[PDB]
Amino acid sequence: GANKTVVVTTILESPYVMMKKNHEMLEGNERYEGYCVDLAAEIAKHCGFKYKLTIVGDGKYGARDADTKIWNGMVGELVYGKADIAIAPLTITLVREEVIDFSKPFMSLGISIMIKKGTPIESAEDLSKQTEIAYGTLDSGSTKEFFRRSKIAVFDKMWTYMRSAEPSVFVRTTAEGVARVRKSKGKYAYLLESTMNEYIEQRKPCDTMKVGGNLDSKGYGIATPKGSSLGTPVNLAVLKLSEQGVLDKLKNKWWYDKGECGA
Amino acid sequence: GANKTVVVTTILESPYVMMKKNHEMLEGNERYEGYCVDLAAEIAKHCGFKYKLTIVGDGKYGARDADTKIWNGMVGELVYGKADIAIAPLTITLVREEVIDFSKPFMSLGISIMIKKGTPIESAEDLSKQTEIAYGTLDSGSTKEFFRRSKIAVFDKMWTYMRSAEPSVFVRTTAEGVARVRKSKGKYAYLLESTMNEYIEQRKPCDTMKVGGNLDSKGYGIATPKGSSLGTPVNLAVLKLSEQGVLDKLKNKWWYDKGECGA
Ligand SMILES: CN(C)CCNC(=O)c1c(NC(=O)Cn2nc(C(F)(F)F)c3c2CCCC3)sc2c1CCCC2
Ligand SMILES: N[C@@H](CCC(=O)O)C(=O)O
Ligand SMILES: N[C@@H](CCC(=O)O)C(=O)O
Repeated sequence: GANKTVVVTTILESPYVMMKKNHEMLEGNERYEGYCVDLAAEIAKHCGFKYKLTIVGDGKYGARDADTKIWNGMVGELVYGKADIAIAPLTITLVREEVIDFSKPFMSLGISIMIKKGTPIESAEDLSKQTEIAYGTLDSGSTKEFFRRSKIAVFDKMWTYMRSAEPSVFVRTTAEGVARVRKSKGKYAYLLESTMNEYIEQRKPCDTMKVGGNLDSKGYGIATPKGSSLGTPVNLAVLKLSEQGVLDKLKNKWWYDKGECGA
Repeated sequence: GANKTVVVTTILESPYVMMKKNHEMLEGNERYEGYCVDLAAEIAKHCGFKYKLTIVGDGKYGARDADTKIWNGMVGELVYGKADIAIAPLTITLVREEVIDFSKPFMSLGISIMIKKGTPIESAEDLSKQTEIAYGTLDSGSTKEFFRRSKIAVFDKMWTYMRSAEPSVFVRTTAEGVARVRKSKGKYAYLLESTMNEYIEQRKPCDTMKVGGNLDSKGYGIATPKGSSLGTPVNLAVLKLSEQGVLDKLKNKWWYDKGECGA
């Protein structure tokens, strides 16, 4: 019956969703800026809904605990009825597609390698054949799972190393992985999605680089709880925004117009 | 009730589906080879179905006639109940998504420019600012529609020219667009999807090139008639094949392992 305010789950991840410098001065949706802030606004406009942005409580993307089988992160928020829609850099994966609905992708990505500039690494193959430079991934998302599940020898070799490396190569947020790259003197490499990698490469201090090709190819989709009547209009909206070049415009705005490291 | 042989519609388009050299010697599905032949086999295996490959009668992707409102091509074949599934380089678009179901993409692409080697053209912007080199697109697919619908000035300028150009810049098949590039002495440029462009670039006589960036970003999806119970298992199969690197393997097989123009 009565339309209600749509509860949007998302995550603080640059440049998708960030607190404005002056957020303490602001209320509600106006506290945040970014690619997914703009995208939420476009989708809401095209679908005729009022919405509230909320940051996922546990600060995670979404993984199911192997013992409890409880979903955390934004996925768990959709699954347990805490949010109506996730509008974030949330990777489309088989295990997630089984439990939530995903629009067609609104952005493509692959897993990629971030280095401190001058690091003697060009590929995953380079990483796997050496021990001097540590490397790891984010917890509780699609990248860690990629390695954990991979039957490809190079990626199996990598996973075998990372899962038992000491101290831990895994980080809780993208910002911590980036900080580790910068602070580790070339002795840590970070495995993260190319979208995130390419953003950070254009931010001061301009000391990191994306090296080599992407290890996989895939995309982010807008997720809804399974069978939600939001799914259909939201998917049509993503296709429309795609076809109008709105998605390209937003990407240019937040990646390259914001570039700090040159033209 | 009783499972039946799934009727697959597809299109003869290199290197997705081609007649084997010795096809007259062969029967059924064995007449054809290609990326979508292999993909049909993987999907069928993962979904537990028997299938028949058939080439779309009219040799078109799919467009709705503005007066009759009748769909042609593979789309029309799904819509009118002539085929159960399309497994082809069929672009996910808003207008098609409204009338058929699409899996998540199994391959990404954008619109791109093919030139005869040495043609003084580097971008769509170059094409739009000149009259010496003609350019056009395929009929009855997503590329023509991109230009017809675009509010972006460069692409509106292009569309204005192409729709009234004499003789016609439009072609009935990819092979005819390619032949026109090769046979036109640098005086014709072809707008086609990057996947197709990149394949042809690696085929003898090795006289064409992809120039500049892609004009858009999108993907091919496996299409089913709207509400078909095939859609769910097929989508899960595409994600699984993606995540196993089967899609990457097939792309390498048909594009680059088949390369004729060097390493
Ligand atoms: C193994 N590889 C060869 C296959 C790669 N595979 C893909 O192309 C692919 C994706 N490709 C894209 O998202 C590219 N894309 N597609 C669209 C669409 F709407 F038309 F579908 C859009 C984009 C990016 C921009 C927005 C609109 S997402 C995704 C996959 C594999 C399964 C996991 C999720
Ligand atoms: N986009 C990823 C998070 C980042 C990563 O795993 O690298 C996900 O949805 O899990
Ligand atoms: N993949 C396109 C056909 C080729 C093109 O338009 O360039 C479609 O599904 O319509």
